[PDB]
Amino acid sequence: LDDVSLTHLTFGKEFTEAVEAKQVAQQEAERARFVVEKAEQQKKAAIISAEGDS
Amino acid sequence: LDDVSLTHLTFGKEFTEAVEAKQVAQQEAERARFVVEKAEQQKKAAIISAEGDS
Repeated sequence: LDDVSLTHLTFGKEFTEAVEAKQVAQQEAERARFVVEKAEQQKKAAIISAEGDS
Repeated sequence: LDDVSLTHLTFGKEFTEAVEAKQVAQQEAERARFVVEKAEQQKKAAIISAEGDS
C-alpha cells in the first residue's frame, strides 16, 4: 500500500449542513477572539500612555 | 567549493504561509515600536514647547 486516505465523509443532507455549520462557528470564534485581543492591547496602550505622561 | 548557499527553504504551500505570517507579525512589531517612539516625540515636543515659552 502506497497510501490510504479517507475521502468524502458524508451524510447527504447532513454533510452539507456539517460544512456550513463549521464555517459559521469559525466566524463566531474569529469575532470573539478578535474582540478580546483588541481589548487587551487597548488596555496596554492606556498603561503605556499613563507611563509616558508620567 | 567557491560557495555554498541554501536556496528555497520550503515546501510550496507552507512557503506562502510562511512569508505571509512573517509579514503580518512584523507589521505588528512595526506598529508597536512606532507608537512608542512617536509617544517619545510628543514627549519631546511638549518639553521643547515649555522651554520655548519659558
